This record gives sequence, structure tokens and C-alpha cells, in this order.
Amino acid sequence: QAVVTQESALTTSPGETVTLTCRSSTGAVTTINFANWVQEKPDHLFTGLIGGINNRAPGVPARFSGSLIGDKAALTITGAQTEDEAIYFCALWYSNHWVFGGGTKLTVLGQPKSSPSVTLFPPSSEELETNKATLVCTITDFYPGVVTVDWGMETTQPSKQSNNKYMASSYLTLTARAWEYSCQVTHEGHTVEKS
Amino acid sequence: QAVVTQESALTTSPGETVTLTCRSSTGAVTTINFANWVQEKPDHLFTGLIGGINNRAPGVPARFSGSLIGDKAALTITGAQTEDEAIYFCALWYSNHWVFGGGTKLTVLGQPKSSPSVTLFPPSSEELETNKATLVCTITDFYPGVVTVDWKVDGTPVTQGMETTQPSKQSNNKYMASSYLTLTARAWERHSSYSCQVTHEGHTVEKSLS
Amino acid sequence: EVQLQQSGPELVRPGASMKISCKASGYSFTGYTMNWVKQSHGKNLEWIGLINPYNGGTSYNQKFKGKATLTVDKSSSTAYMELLSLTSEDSAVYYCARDGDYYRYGRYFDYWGQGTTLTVSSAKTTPPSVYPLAPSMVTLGCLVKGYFPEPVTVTWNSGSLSSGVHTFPAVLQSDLYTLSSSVTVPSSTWPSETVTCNVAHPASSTKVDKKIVP
Amino acid sequence: EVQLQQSGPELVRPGASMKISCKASGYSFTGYTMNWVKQSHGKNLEWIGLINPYNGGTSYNQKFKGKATLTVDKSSSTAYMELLSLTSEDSAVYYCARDGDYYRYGRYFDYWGQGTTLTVSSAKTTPPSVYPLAPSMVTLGCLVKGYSGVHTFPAVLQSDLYTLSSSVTVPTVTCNVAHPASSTKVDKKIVP
Amino acid sequence: PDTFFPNEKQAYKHTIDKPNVLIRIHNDGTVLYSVRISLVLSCPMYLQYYPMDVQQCSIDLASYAYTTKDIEYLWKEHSPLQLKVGLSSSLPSFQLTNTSTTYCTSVTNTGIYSCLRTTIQLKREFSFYLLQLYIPSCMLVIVSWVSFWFDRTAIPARVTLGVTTLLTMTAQSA
Amino acid sequence: SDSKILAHLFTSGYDFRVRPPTDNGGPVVVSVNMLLRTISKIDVVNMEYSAQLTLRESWIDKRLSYGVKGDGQPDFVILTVGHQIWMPDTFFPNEKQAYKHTIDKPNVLIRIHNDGTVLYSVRISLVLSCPMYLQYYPMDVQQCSIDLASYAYTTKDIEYLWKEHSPLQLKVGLSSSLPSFQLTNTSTTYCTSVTNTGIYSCLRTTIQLKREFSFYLLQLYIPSCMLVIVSWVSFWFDRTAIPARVTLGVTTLLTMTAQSA
Amino acid sequence: SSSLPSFQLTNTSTTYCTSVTNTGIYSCLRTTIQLKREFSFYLLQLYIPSCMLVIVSWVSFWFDRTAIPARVTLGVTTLLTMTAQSA
Amino acid sequence: SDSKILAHLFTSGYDFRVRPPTDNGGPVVVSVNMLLRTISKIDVVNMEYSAQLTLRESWIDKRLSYGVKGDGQPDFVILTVGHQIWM
Ligand SMILES: CC[C@H](C)[C@H]1O[C@]2(CC[C@@H]1C)C[C@@H]1C[C@@H](C/C=C(\C)[C@@H](O[C@H]3C[C@H](OC)[C@@H](O[C@H]4C[C@H](OC)[C@@H](O)[C@H](C)O4)[C@H](C)O3)[C@@H](C)/C=C/C=C3\CO[C@@H]4[C@H](O)C(C)=C[C@@H](C(=O)O1)[C@]34O)O2
Ligand SMILES: *[C@@H]1O[C@H](CO)[C@@H](O)[C@H](O)[C@H]1NC(C)=O
Ligand SMILES: *[C@@H]1O[C@H](CO)[C@@H](O)[C@H](O)[C@H]1NC(C)=O
Ligand SMILES: N[C@@H](CCC(=O)O)C(=O)O
Ligand SMILES: N[C@@H](CCC(=O)O)C(=O)O
Repeated sequence: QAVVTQESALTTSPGETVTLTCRSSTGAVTTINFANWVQEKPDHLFTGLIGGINNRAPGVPARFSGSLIGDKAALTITGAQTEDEAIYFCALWYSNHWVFGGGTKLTVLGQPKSSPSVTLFPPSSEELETNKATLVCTITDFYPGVVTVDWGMETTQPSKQSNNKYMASSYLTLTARAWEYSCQVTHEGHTVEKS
Repeated sequence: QAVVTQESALTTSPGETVTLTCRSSTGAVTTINFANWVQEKPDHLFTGLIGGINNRAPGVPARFSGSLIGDKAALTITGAQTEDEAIYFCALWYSNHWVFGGGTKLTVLGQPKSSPSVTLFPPSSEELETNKATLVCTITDFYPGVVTVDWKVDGTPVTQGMETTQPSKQSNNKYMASSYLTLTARAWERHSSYSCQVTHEGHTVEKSLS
Repeated sequence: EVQLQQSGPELVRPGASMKISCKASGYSFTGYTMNWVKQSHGKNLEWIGLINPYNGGTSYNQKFKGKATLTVDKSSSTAYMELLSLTSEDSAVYYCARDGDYYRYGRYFDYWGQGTTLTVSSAKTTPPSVYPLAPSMVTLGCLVKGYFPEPVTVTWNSGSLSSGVHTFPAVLQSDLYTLSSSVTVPSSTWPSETVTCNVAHPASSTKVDKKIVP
Repeated sequence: EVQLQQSGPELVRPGASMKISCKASGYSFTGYTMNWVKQSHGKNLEWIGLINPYNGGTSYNQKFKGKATLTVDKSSSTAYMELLSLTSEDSAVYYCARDGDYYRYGRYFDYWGQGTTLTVSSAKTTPPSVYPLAPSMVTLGCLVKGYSGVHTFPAVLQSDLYTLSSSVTVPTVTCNVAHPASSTKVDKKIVP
Repeated sequence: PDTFFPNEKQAYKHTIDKPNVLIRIHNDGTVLYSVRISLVLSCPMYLQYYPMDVQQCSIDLASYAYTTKDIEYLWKEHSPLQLKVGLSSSLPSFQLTNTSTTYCTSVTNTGIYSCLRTTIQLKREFSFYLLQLYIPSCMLVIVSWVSFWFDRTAIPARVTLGVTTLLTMTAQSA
Repeated sequence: SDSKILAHLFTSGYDFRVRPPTDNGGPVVVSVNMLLRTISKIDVVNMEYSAQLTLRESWIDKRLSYGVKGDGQPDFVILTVGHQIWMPDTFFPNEKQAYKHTIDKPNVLIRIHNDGTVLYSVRISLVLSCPMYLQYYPMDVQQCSIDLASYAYTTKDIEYLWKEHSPLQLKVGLSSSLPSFQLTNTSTTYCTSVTNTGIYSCLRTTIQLKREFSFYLLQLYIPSCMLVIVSWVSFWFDRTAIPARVTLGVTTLLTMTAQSA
Repeated sequence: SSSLPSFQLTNTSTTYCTSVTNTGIYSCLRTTIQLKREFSFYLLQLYIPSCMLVIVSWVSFWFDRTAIPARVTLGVTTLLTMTAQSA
Repeated sequence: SDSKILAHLFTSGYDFRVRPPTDNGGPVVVSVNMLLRTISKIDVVNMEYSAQLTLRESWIDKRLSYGVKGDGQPDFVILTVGHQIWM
């Protein structure tokens, strides 16, 4: 039915001004959509920012502000801070219920960027024997923690390492007969591909 | 659509009684037209006189008075003064908007009538090099300051390309005006005779050239 | 004493849009509704619309529905007027005229403003091209043609011959202004006595002279 | 300060039904209406419904009409949520988020709970099926299935079981795969 | 004409036995409409001079839906406002000194609506306040003076006078 | 022309009982303007006040569009009698008494714009409940409100929004018909609530009333100081003439009681 | 409760009042509210001012028995006032 | 949809004057909810009080069933004007 759309992720430095957007699939985001914005810190910490008519939650910093730029809802952080780095979900009110977006992973920079080290492993002989072949495309050492795997597939969620460069793993599942290939990772620019 | 009509101009001496009229094209001027009268002194000075039902602006002299003589709105100045010499616009209210008239240039005679001094200049061969022809017609030393400028090209009267300025007070309290004619370089050579005629206070002054 | 002071003159290119003001003083601003009148060189006086300061309520002439937008700022006692999609036809003098009655519509005019001259031209700064105008009494003249923007200044004999000179109003003939200026002298002083006209266009620092030969 | 403490994590078999709580403190409980949000690994955030403590009144998302049942216990300042006919699809984290306005619906979110993780599963313990993987510095991999440079990645859910691999960059390489709940430790030699 | 009274707070048509209306259709199409109406209108009053004040109360009359392009009100040319003979005799407390007939056309957010306004001027009758306020207060103040003629030794008499008249003065004012 | 345009709209299958359709199936958005005419009878005992206002509602009903772009037809058409139109069944939640003004002719105005937009205006006199707090009585300020919501239609069908520009307006002769108070501030808010029958959209206009002090200065404070001061003039009578002192102290005391009552 | 300043709605009940009449037996519901009268008003407007009035009648026990006009003025005034208050 | 559902209910022979039928011929059971909004003007002299409330009544009328099990149709339909129902 109605789908809410957000930027997969965004980047910004401490002090700058970033803007997240919330798009409605049925049309323009109007005031009767009561665009809401919710923040999710690591470890499942949710809290509201904006919403309703032009109301905001208790304690929401003055830097946060809502608007209807263009024909979608906006969430503008004027003077981003280090702690502002989180996942921002926006929700639109359609008639009698809420619909959430995919969320936007806002990153407030702290470490120099890093290209993703990709390596594509083929299915071992023990799998082809079980009649089920599995491909593993391991991604190590990258920042910020936002990659997009592109080959039945199933990629894991970005997770930091010992050196603060998020990592992840991708799994393309097949059958032994199908088996009888290439993984490309697009990371904030260039695209690392291997066959 | 609806058009408001006024006398082009009127004349009167200090002390006399003059009456301006405001005509409606749709019919008689009724009370729901809320006939308004506005005065324009030189240098773009506007101020209201009468209007509404029978209301008048603050300070409007008692000599000014409004009425519905006949089937049009009237503006009667009883005991005209020197300073009363200005342009008077009347506006009628049609349903939901105002419509103004052409205005009447009331002249309070403080000077003897002076016939206009018309001169018609031939388009300098200089500007003909630009393949463009311009006939200037300077009009000076006339009073009252109201003249009608009409052009003619080989008998037939000009319908297009003419522009006449509004009369302006000069040094000696008389008025002056200028009227241009726009023609291609081709037209001057093509047409041999032109004349700019000027009507003033009745009589007409013609200056032509071949 | 009441006064309605409007903004200064404005020059803007076609397609653009500007807003002229009308600051009212000397009376309870929110009591009398404001009219807006347009005086153009091409036509008569036109009534654009009106607005009630106290109310915010507006009523426009069908003709200017969309062309003008009347607003009001109670705090500063100012009445504003937006003009959109400006064109050549919008080049005029815009007056603001107060209604007569106190906290009610009386349909009669009180005080006007000095007016605001709005000039809409996509013209480029252009100097004047001067052309000589030659024919008991002799009359000689100049022709300041195709110039912009105004104004211009004209003199005769570098100022010497200052008697009987007439500098006529300018006109907009081809999107560029144009005016002329005559002079009267005894014939025994022309072509006998040498003479010329001095034009001075400050907008492009153009001071051209042109002798008046037969 | 206001707080919304929800019940602990729960494990239940399909077909069954359990009820998670949300004890509110630090505010007049009966003044702000409660929302219930469902965050699943498979989809986004879903809005289940809401209830007005003072009113008992409820309004559900059509999607969860019959799946969820919102109630409220004024005395204990607790909001409850029943979940019926639990299935694999109901395995998610359920948050409770308070509405913003005082004794009226404002349609904006205040405080949430820490969340309650509900796991609905019907699979018994299973030995990890270890499958070795292989292609300066060469990187080797070790795949666990259906259960310097030491990179163990997150664990997915393939066919009602888990599955993670293990990178390891180096200039006899073997990987130890143990599983306490099954008591099985297997080694897989990485050969070229 | 869907006319209403802008400053009316309460209104009643009189329909006893038969509605109190009169409609005539002249041959030329002219229509006369007459109807009895009882109103309760708001009249902001200014009591700066209270006892001897004059108030001006009005009845506004305008169309509700029809704007200036559709309907325009004008007061009858001759005697627009008339008073029944037995009006001043049913108004004992005041004296209807003056009446006026004006226009109150206003520009609103929904358009410009034509409006008439009849105004009556009410002069408050003084005889009552003379007898019930001024006279009795002078009489009260004068009594406070008769204590200036009692020997300075008999102060209980003086106090009883001054205090009583003072207290009474309060009551009267209340 | 106008009567013909109205004919064309109701000649088809139009049902005034059916809620106007929507592009995305959303609710009908009803923009509300409110013009306060008079605020009177501010009863402190029964904690309520009277107020007459012009309610203005505006919603879109594509079924009533006749000119669409128009530009050849009249911008809007005044809805004459005998033509039924779906209207928001709005009511005033805190109204205790209400009257429409229908003298000679009902005091309503309905317009049907070419694009289907409907304007609805009506005069209403209300008697609303306004809980008052007299902690500072003599020098207090009260906040009274007018609530406005749909009765039958829930949040999926009808949604109220305050007009974007000047939602609340006051007639010029309002403060002059309100002698006892001073209308210092006004606000325009929402009061949408979740009930047992569903979630209903709701608007709330609020006026702030400041009690005039001049009266209480002259009728309470002044006369009490004057009364207390009189009790002092007995400190200057010889201690032997106590009848005079008692008469003063007792009288002023008794009077003080009466004034308070 | 905020629109009910003079009382306090302490308790409510929901009952039946079905009755047998001459035209038949009619089903009937009865909701009941219990109103507790606020005391602050009567404390300040009745009890306090009456004690204050009775206490004043006592201050005449401290005037010399010779100055009886003072005593009577007190006792009589407070008594009269007491009447008014009751009315 | 909704207007059609209402049409189907009153297109048949429905009489709003007839009491709704019952399975065992029993009476119509009317469940009552009551929402007190304001309780004011508690007159002690005339021994009465004013109160504004929202009355809520609910009964079954099998004649008005349109969806029965539904699960394909709207749960309920708001009764528009011009349709008579026994109350
Ligand atoms: C004190 C009584 C004796 C008789 C004295 O009376 C006089 C003088 C002579 C005696 C010594 C006169 C009397 C006032 C008192 C002085 C009282 C105050 C200055 C204030 O009150 C005090 C006491 C009061 O607690 C009794 C206390 O509130 C507490 C306790 C209460 O619970 C026990 C609880 O409810 C409350 C919430 O918190 C308060 C904070 O502070 C002041 C509030 C009193 C005003 C009194 C009056 C105002 O208008 C009333 C009436 O219109 C009238 C004609 C007579 C007045 C009066 O009766 O005047 C009156 O009733 O002294
Ligand atoms: C009545 O008469 C006097 C004098 O004409 C005038 O000043 C006053 O305004 C009039 N009052 C009314 C209400 O017409
Ligand atoms: C209300 O509460 C009191 C508590 O004692 C009880 O006696 C009474 O029966 C209750 N019911 C009513 C009538 O409100
Ligand atoms: N003449 C009415 C029209 C109603 C309205 O403007 O909404 C008025 O007093 O404004
Ligand atoms: N808007 C009404 C709906 C009727 C009802 O809820 O019973 C209310 O909330 O009171």
C-alpha cells in the first residue's frame, strides 16, 4: 500500500548542517500526515524528536527542526554534534495508522574514510555434497558502517571492529545443481567487485 | 465594458461657477455608483473631494459640491479660485470595482488666451542613415494647456506610429507639447508630404512639408 | 496631519516581481481601508484593489486578480503591494489612496501618496544618439533618441543661449526614451551666429554636442 | 524523569500466546496514551496500535487486528499487550512508545521502552555444520552453518537456523568451531 | 433579501394566530415586505459621566450571504426611520433625544457587504438620581455638621453622628 | 447561468449523505476560520461565558466542481435553498447552550467554487463552560475556550485544521462590549482526543481574560483602608471616653463584615 | 470535577430501578453520583466569622463594670450581627 | 460501498416501527453506556441539578445485518440521514 521512503544513509561533520527527508508514495506529505521523527541510538534506544502539528518531545535540542521542504517532510539538524550520530526513522500518518520509513543512518565523522576489503569465497565440496551450495562475500575494514552488497541473497547488518571500521558478511544461497559468479560492494563512491 | 466619460477640458474665471460632469455608459449615474471626484495638482498631487453617499474629504472647501444633475454625476465649484486650476477625475462604482474617467482639465484664467506656436521638423538626413525616419513637431506658447495633435500623411490622417506628450507649463505660464512620428527609412522617401495639425481652444494651426 | 509615504522609484526587468510600500502616519492606521490606484502613460487611472488593515480582508479588481497582492503590517502601519510577472505594461505610477470612513467602508477617497514610479524594462544602459533638427523668426531643435535609462540634460551653446529654450517630456518609442528640445532666435543670428546643442547623459557619462546646420 | 520499563525477553512455541508489559513511572500514567511498535529483522518498524489509559479506548492497525490486544492496569500504571496465535513472523522486538500530549491525542512520540525481544521458534538443538572456505596477504574463510585479523561476522537466520562465517587475514591453518548447547566442537583444515 | 442584524443577540418574529408579515407585489414588479421583529441588541455604553450620561445605541442591518455585487441597501429617501407615538411613554427612565440614519458597509474576508445603521440617542433621566443620590447625600453630609454645635465635652454625640452618617454613606453607595 | 450551474450539479447522482471522495482515500480536510463577534456574560458562579461568533468552514468536494479551471465561468456559485450538500457535522464539545440566528432568513452563507471548494459561514451564539480559578480572585486572569469537533466522523473521514492565515479574528466592537475584562491574548490550538468510539479531530480557540482592577480598587480596597484608618482615630481619644472608642472599633468592624459579605 | 467547584464527586454507582406500574413492568437503569459539599467556604464565611463575633462579645468582660455603655454596645452589636449573618 | 450497503438494507421490507425480532421471542436487550460531561447548577432550594451527558445505547437488530461474518465488508456502516431505524 502506502510506502515511506528515506535516504539509506547520510554523512556530515561536527558543526555542519544536514537534512534528512521523508517521502510519501501516495503524494505530497501534508500537515494531516503529522510527520514524526524518531531517533535510535545503539543498543535499541528510541526517542521522539518532532511530530504532531509542530510539537516536539521534551528535551529535544534546538538544533533539530522540522519542515515541509518541497513535497516531503524534512528533519534539519543545524550544527550537528558527535552524539547526533544515530538512525533516524520518520513516520507518516495515513488516515488511521502510522507508517514508518526505512530509516536513515546519519554518520557524524570521526575517523578518515576507508574502502571496503572484499573477498568472494566459492562453495566448498562439503556443501555441493549436501546438495546445497553457499556463497560467502566477506567485507572487512570500512567506514562509515554503510555498505550495499549486490550479486536468494542475505547480507548481515554493519558492525564495528577492533579498529572502529565496521564489517559485514553476505550470503548468496543456491542449489548444487544451480551451482553446476561475482560479488560487488558499492561503498560511498567506487565499487569493489570480484569474480 | 463600462466606460466613464468627462469633458476633455473646461475654462472659467476666478469667482465664476463651473460644473464638471461624469457620464456612465451603461445608463444613468445612480446613488449606488457612489460618484467620486478626485483632484490632481501638478507634480502628481492627488486628493479626494466628494464621494460615497454624500460624504466629502477632510478640508474640502465649501465651494465644492456634488449632485446628480440630469442622469450623470456633477461637480460644481461655486466661486472658483486660482488654486482650483487642476485635473479632476471622477470615478463610478460598478458592482464591485471603480472605473475612472478621462479627467477634465479645468483652467482658471489668470492670463490671456495664447494660440500655439507649431513647428514641424523634417527627419534629419543624419538619422536616415540609420534607416529610420522621425518627424518632430514642437508646440509652444499656448494657453490654456490643452491641445489636440493629429497627424496626416498625404491627405489621409495618421492612425499608427504617433506619440504626443502631455502639455507642460513653461517659463511664461503658457504650456508646451511635442509630438513624434515613427517611420521606416523607406517611408520618408516613399511619401512626399506630411503635416502636423494642432487644435487649440477651437481654431487649428497647420504646418506641413514636402 | 495624516500622511501616506510610499517607497522610492524602482527599475526591474520583465518576469521579475517587486513590492512597493505605503507607510501611514497621523491616524489610527488600522481604522481606514487602503486603495491602490495605477496611473499609466498609456491609459487612465485604474483601480487595482483595496485592503482593510484591521481585517486583513482584501477585494481586487478582476483585471488585477493575480497581478497584485495586497497585504498590511499593523506594527509598522505600512500597506504593501506585490506585483508579479512584471511586463512592459506594468510600467506605471502606483498610488495608494485611503478610504474616508472610520472603521467602515465609505467608498470615497481621502489622502493619496506621492506615488511610486515603477519602470519595467529589459533594456541595457544605452547612451543617447543626438540628431540635429533644422528647418523673421527661426526655430532650431535637437533630438535625443534611443537612450536609457533616464534622465538627460540639455543646454544650448554650452549654456550661453538660455532664453527661449524648451526641453520637452521624454517618451518610450522603442523601449528606449526619446526627447527633443527647441530654441528661438532672431534670424540674423542663424545660420549667421554659430550655435550648437549640448546633451549630457549621466547614466553612461555621455556628453555629446551636435551643431545645428541648415 | 519518566520511564517505561518493559518485561524481559521471552521464548515461546508457535501456536501459543504470551503477554508483554510496560510499567510506566515518573508521570501521571492515565494522562498519556500508549503506542505499540514492532521492530522485526525482516521488515521495518510497524505500528501495532494504541490505547488510552484513562479511557480504555483502543485503536489498532488493520494488520494487527486480532493479533494484538491492548489493555491497561491503572492501579499498577502498566500497559499490557497480548499476542495470539504466535508464529515465526511474530519473532521481533516490541517497543512501547508514549504519546506526547497531556490528556489528549497529539500524534507524536515521547519516550519509548528498552524493548521486549520475543522469539517464537520450534527447532531443537542442532550441531553446527562447519564448511571450510578458501580463494602478499591471503584471506581465508570458515563457514558455520545451521546451528591477528580474527573477524567473526554477525549471525543470520537461514531456514530456521543460524549461519555465520569467519574471515582471517595472514601472510597449518585450522578453525575451531564449538557449540555449548549441543556439546560439539569441530575442526576444518583450510587447504588450497 | 436575506437581511440580518449584525449586533442582534436575540431576535423574535411575531407569529400569533397568523405570522406578522405583509408582502405586496406591485404591477411594475416592485415588492413591499413588512414584518414585526423584537430584538435584543448589544449597545456598548460609556459611564464616564454615569449619573448624567448619554448613550448611543444602534441597530445594524445587512445581508449575510449576498455581497456588494448582488444586494445593496439604501435608506428610504423620505423619513427612513419612524417612531410610534407611544414610544417615549414606554421609556420612562430615558429620553430619546436624537435619531440618525447612516451606512456601515464593511469589507470582510468573505467580501464587501452593504449595511445600514439606525442610531438612537438616550439621555438618562435625572430626577431619580437627584432624589435617590444627591439630595440624600447632602442631607447626610449636613447632618455630620450639626455635631459642630454640640459642646466639645459630649463627644459620644459627635462620634455617633459622624460615624452613622459615614456608614450610611457607604451603604447608599453600595 | 447560476441556477443552471446548480441544476447541472444535482441533476446527476449526488448524495448529500455520502462523505466527499478523496484522491488517496484520505479523510476530508476541513479548514476552519472563526470570527468572534461578542464575548459577554462571564459568569463566575456557574463558571461559564457567552459568546457570539461566525463559524467559517471550508472543504473540497470534487462532486460539486462545475467549472474546474473555469476562466470562462463564475469563480463560485452561491448555494440557493433546496440544494443539499454534505457538511461537517461539527459541534462544540464544551457548549452548554447554542443558537443559530434565523431572523427573516437563516444567517448562513454557502459558496461552491468551480474547483469544488465549499465555503460555509454561519452565525452562532454559544454559552460555553469555562472552569475558572480564583486563587488571586481580585487580580486574576482566566482562560476560556471554544472547542470544535466532529461528532460522528472519526479521524479517517474528517480532519480539522485551523486556517493558515489568521484562523481567529475579532470584530472591532468586541472589547467595547466587554467592560469588566480585557481580552489580552488569544491562541489557536488542537484538542484531538481518543475516545471509546474512536479518535476525533478537534480544534480549540482560547481567549485570555484579565479582570479590570478599577472596580475592586474603588469598591473594596479604598473603602477598606478608609475603614481601617477610621479605627485608628480612636487612638487619639482620651482613654477615659471609651464609649467613643468602642463605637468606632465596633462599627468599622461590623461594616467590614458587611462589605465582605 | 473542575467545572464543579462547590462540591466533590466522591463516588458513583450503577444500579437498576425496574418498577411495576399500572400499565405494566418497565425496565429501568439508575446511575448515581455522590456529592460532598466543600467546607472551605463555610469555614471562612460562617464558622470563623462567628467565633470572631463571639470572641468580641467577651472583650467586654475586661471593661470596668462602671462603663456599661461600652459593654452593651459590644454585646448588642455582635448579637445583631449574628442575626444578619444567619439570615 | 457504504451507500450501497444502506440501500440493500432499506430496499427490502423494513419497518422502523416494528420491534426487532428475537431467536426465542425474548425482549430486545439494550446495553447502556453513559458518559457524564458536566454536572452543574446544584440547586438546593428547588432540589435539582443540571447535567450534560452522552447517552450510548446498543442493541441487536438482525434485520440490519448486511455483512454477517463480513471479513470482506466494512465492520460497520455509519447510518446516514433519511434512513429510519427502530430505537
Ligand atoms: C482566626 C479566627 C479568629 C476568630 C480570629 O478572627 C479574626 C480576628 C479575631 C480572631 C483572633 C478575624 C477573621 C480573620 C482572622 C485572621 C485570619 C487570617 C488572617 C487568615 O486565616 C488564617 C487562619 C486560617 O486557619 C483558621 C489559616 O488557614 C489554614 C488552616 C485552615 O484549617 C484550620 C485551612 O483551611 C487553611 C487551608 O490553612 C490561614 C492560612 O490563616 C485569613 C485566611 C482569614 C480570613 C478570614 C475571613 C475573610 O473573610 C471572611 C468573612 O467574609 C468575614 C466577614 C470575616 C472574616 C474573618 O473572620 O476575619 C473572614 O472569615 O482573625
Ligand atoms: C443628535 O443631535 C446632535 C445635534 O444634531 C448630534 O450632535 C448627535 O450626534 C445626534 N445623535 C444621534 C445619535 O444622531
Ligand atoms: C459511594 O461510596 C461510599 C463509601 O462509603 C458508599 O457507602 C456508597 O454506597 C457508594 N455508592 C454511591 C451511592 O455513590
Ligand atoms: N455579512 C456577514 C457575512 C458572513 C461572513 O463574512 O462569513 C458578515 O458579517 O461578515
Ligand atoms: N465526538 C463524540 C463522539 C460520540 C461518542 O464518542 O459517543 C465524542 O467523543 O463524545
